[PDB]
Amino acid sequence: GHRVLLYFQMTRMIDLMEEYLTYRNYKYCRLDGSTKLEDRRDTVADFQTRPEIFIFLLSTRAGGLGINLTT
DNA sequence: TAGGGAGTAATCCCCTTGGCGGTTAAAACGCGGGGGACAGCGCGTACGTGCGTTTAAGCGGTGCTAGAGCTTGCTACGACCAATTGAGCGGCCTCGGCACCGGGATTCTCCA
Ligand code: ALF
Repeated sequence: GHRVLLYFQMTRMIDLMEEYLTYRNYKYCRLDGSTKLEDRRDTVADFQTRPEIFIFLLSTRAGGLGINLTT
């Protein structure tokens, strides 16, 4: 039941990672420096709202600061 | 020895292209007929050809002097730059010019 944050230094890898995560059955969401600011609010609030999501795919720099991911 | 350039990838703002939907106005399609394209014809006059005349353009020659083209000397003036500011650009505001509409009046066409 360990909801989990994955940090990447490369954007192409977090693409490949969700190809793997969609080959498996893992429910995931994504935040990186290309996501637009309202999309960032929504994904952060989505992951922090509903326990259904398993993996937060998460960029090191854009996702590394300021936000709360305490769930 | 160190500073700043080379490499690279993430981050995030700007902006041009493309699609969806409607809807609506302009392009496409039809067809009658008219009148303008155009061929065919007559004349006449106006332009090309030819011949004799003249006129003056072009070539060979002489003489002159203006002025283009070059050298010299110097100082005036525009390039140059450091210090100063105010003219002119970028952003923001608003109101009045002008357009667009509607309906009543005058003009222009075309057929009788
Ligand atoms: F210091 Al933080 F999010 F960790 F502002």
